[PDB]
Amino acid sequence: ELKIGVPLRVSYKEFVSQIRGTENMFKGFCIDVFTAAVNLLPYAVPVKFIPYGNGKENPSYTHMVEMITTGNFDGVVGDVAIVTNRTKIVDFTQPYAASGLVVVAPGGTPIKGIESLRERDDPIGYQVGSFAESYLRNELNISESRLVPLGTPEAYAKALKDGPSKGGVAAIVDERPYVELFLSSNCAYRIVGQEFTKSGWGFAFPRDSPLAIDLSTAILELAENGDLQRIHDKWLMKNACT
Ligand code: NA
Ligand code: NA
Repeated sequence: ELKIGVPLRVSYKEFVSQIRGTENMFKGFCIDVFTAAVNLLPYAVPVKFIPYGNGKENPSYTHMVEMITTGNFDGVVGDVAIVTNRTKIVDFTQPYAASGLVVVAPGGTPIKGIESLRERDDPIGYQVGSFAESYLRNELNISESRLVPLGTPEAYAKALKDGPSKGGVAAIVDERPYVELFLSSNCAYRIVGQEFTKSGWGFAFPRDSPLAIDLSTAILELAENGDLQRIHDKWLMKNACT
């Protein structure tokens, strides 16, 4: 029986959430893809889902994956970006979902994309517990003092409305999937510029886990037979702004 860490999300629960009144029961896009993939394997994979987080805010996804290395988890299943600092310590499947950082801002500001954001000294929103915090500091050398953690689409919307003057932000940097959910309920804001990273979401296992290999060929079967699209459309189909 594999102990599988699952992030205890407080927001964008379409991706994955703990079913209310349970410890070990989860639902969402990521759970459905995991389940569909495992069922395509020719051996049984018994699983216990173990919640990772205090349940008050989204957990550190990097610290979550780090629990595989200490042996606390046999695997992590969730909306987990396949980024270098994680791939060096655990083995991911190939991505089951496309992701990548975008800039979200109000229309017709000085923010035209990630480069404009770097040239300026405005405060930047990112999602609590995201790798995005680390990409901004280390890869793009953005100052720690500019970075504002936001937990939910309500907080996103408040931060963008208040703006830099009133303790909010000029823009938020976050993965496209959360930004698409955010905008479908908050059409006053837009993506400006393009995706400037392209790391997908994958299932995480210990270094040399054959599960990482096998599930990648399950993901190909899910892609071809159209179940990936079907499971996307079940959870994430939303009313667009344009
Ligand atoms: Na799609
Ligand atoms: Na549903």
